[PDB]
Amino acid sequence: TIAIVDADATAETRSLLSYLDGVRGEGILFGHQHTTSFGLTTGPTDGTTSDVKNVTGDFPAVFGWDTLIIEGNERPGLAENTRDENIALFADYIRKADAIGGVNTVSAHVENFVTGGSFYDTSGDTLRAVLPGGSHHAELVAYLDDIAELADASRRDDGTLIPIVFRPWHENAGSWFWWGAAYGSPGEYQELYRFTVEYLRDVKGVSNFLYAWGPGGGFGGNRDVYLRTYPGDAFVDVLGLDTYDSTGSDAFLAGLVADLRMIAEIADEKGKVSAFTEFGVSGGVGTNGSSPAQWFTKVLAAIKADPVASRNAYMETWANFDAGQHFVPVPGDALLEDFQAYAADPFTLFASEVTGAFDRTVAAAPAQPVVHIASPADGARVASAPTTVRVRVGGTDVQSVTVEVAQVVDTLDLAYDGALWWTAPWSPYTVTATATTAAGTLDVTNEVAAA
Ligand SMILES: OC[C@H]1O[C@@H](O[C@H]2[C@H](O)[C@H](O)[C@H](O[C@H]3[C@H](O)[C@H](O)[C@H](O)O[C@@H]3CO)O[C@@H]2CO)[C@@H](O)[C@@H](O)[C@@H]1O
Ligand SMILES: C[As](C)(=O)[O-]
Repeated sequence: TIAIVDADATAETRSLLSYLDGVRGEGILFGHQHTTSFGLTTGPTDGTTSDVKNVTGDFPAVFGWDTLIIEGNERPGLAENTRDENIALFADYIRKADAIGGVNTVSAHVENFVTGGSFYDTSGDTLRAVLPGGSHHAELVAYLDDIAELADASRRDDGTLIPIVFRPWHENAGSWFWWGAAYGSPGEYQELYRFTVEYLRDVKGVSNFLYAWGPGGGFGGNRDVYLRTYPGDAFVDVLGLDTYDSTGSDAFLAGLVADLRMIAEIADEKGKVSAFTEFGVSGGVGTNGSSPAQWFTKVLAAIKADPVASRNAYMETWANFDAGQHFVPVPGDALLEDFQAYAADPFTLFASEVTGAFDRTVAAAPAQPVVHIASPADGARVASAPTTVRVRVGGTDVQSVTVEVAQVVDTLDLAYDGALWWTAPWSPYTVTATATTAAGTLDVTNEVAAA
């Protein structure tokens, strides 16, 4: 019995969460983004060749992907293709990866619905326009639906659902993405993540997803800051950390070891998994990147040297798009030899070293009851116009749900919308939801503001 966000996950899925946690401290799986769809020594990709495979002799233990594929921006996705065809290619690649014997992970550099721009376009107030009751909520819904398609298409020839570690809205601590810190409060972010998990799990029925959350990096091991964004235990399976450096300095390494041992502790206390979700030399290790001396081994040495910092399930460096930008060395790059040294290290696990990750027999503890106010989210500013207060109570049968706007200015009696939320009209500081549930009385409080 293990704690998994989706209490109804498939056998293999639960098996993976079980594997990923047991592996911590024993060996770290090396992952590579677009490892068989983007290469420099492979030639035209097709989902079977990989630069890692060509320089190290084995595929990474983890294959990384991104929703950009569906968008048609990252192969095998193609601009021409309809999203429905790209989804088919993505699933095919996910199949070949699993066939190779690897573990699949997926990130989402979601397009800026509001402006038509990319994830790097941080204008349009897209974060808030996408949240429950948002002016572009439907767009996000539509996007998540395509993600549900992908979840379902990811099956073995026997029809068995391939487990996928979903890592949505990453690095929100920074502001280089429209869903970052400068565009929403910790609370607004949380509702964004939570609605994501609930829509896919509860509304779409996905059952082969382990949800991952990684705010960023460079926390100096500060639990407080790190967690400020945490969606909460009933929404996260994997606690991540994203950190790139290009100095190999001891200072860098010290900080990295601090963040790694932190997430590891939080993970242990919470009975969840922790991993180095993203890592690598800044700007890559190619033409436009940098070749810090023995960077790869210096980092491994740093990770192993610490008993706690090493209790992280995997570490994935980024894509090998081209010469200027690629994170895994190829003939000609200075770090090529060091990266091989790192691969040959007994502590780094690769595809062929992965065994007993899906055939395990584990039970998912019962989903824990939870209740949050989807709107208005915590730390959000409320408009004078009438708005709908929506509460979500999960993991138990709800008899009733009440809300109290204090400052007590109002008292609302909510009603289930038959699909996800308990709602009610509110024509405007403290919104407190109380739900009389089968698991007892659950209450929650969001704090907002008028204009
Ligand atoms: O423009 C045509 C060119 O597009 C390439 O694919 C792009 C992606 O569409 C996307 O822009 C991606 O963004 C990267 C970003 O550059 C950086 O690496 C960041 O760390 O991660 C994001 C996404 O993971 O960059 C790639 C390539 O740079 C590809 O389809 C080319 O074949 C095509 O000609
Ligand atoms: C490589 As990135 C933009 O996901 O940190």
